[PDB]
Amino acid sequence: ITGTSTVGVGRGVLGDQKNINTTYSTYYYLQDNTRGDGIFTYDAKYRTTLPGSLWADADNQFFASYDAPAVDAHYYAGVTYDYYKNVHNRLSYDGNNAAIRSSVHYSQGYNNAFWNGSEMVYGDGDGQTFIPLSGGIDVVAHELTHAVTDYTAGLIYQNESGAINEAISDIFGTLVEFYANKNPDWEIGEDVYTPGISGDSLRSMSDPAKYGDPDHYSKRYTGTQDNGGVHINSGIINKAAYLISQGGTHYGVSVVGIGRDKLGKIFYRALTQYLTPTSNFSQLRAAAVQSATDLYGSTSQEVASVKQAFDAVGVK
Ligand SMILES: [Ca+2]
Ligand SMILES: [Ca+2]
Ligand SMILES: [Ca+2]
Ligand SMILES: [Ca+2]
Ligand SMILES: [Zn+2]
Repeated sequence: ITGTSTVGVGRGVLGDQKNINTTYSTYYYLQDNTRGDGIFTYDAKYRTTLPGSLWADADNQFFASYDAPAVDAHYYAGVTYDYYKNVHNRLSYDGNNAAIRSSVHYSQGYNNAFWNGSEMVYGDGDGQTFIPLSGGIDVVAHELTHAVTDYTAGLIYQNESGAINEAISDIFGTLVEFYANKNPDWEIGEDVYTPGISGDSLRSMSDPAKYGDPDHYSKRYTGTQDNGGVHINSGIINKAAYLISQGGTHYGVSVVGIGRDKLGKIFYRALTQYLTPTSNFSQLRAAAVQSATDLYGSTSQEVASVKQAFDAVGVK
């Protein structure tokens, strides 16, 4: 919509107060004109017809519980935008400041969130397994990273390339959580998962096996469920990225950690320069090694750590 850029205030899903960039034209809309060609948040109104209506508010105050998921979708989209721009010099998901669009209140009791090829979509959860999914910065950045992958490597969403596509989203979703720096960790979705249970999440990068995911290639899932295990086998790559950043000994193989910033650089470079739609795990290892070599040199600690991390998870 055409109007003036304004600044509203509201509460997110977890009761935290924040400012949001809005646009004024009769109503105050969730339209942030300060980043690229806009960040736009819509109301799906418990339906599945997308995008729904551009979110409109009478007074620029967003404190109703109905407002909360839209507050977070809009705000965390802006944080993720800032991360890619400030850290990777990437403008929006296509690298050309494409508008970022999100719809919240999708369906009824919908325990999931996803990128549909054109926009972000968040359920409200059923209140037991999930609360509104946009309350998790790692969930928002996970899903926006799928848009990044779709415009770069284009990793096919099946089998090994699919598990890479998943891992990449877990990695950058986690690096975005650390960038925003509110209770960061190496688990996925903990802020919005199971409000009755402390300390759990959907997935762990530091210990995939915690939730039944493989942490070594010899444990890969080779069946047909979950598109050949894209959310299951990502554990192998998640563990490798955790090792590259943090270090550790995993099945007897020791890895020297190089930290989050370097992990982010190496994997962003692999994603955007080396990976292709059909890349398998072994080709990921070569891309990450070539990335680390470009960035730090072939004799570097960084290259040696990438090789050790992939050895530790059984990927040659
Ligand atoms: Ca209001
Ligand atoms: Ca956290
Ligand atoms: Ca997390
Ligand atoms: Ca929980
Ligand atoms: Zn995903």
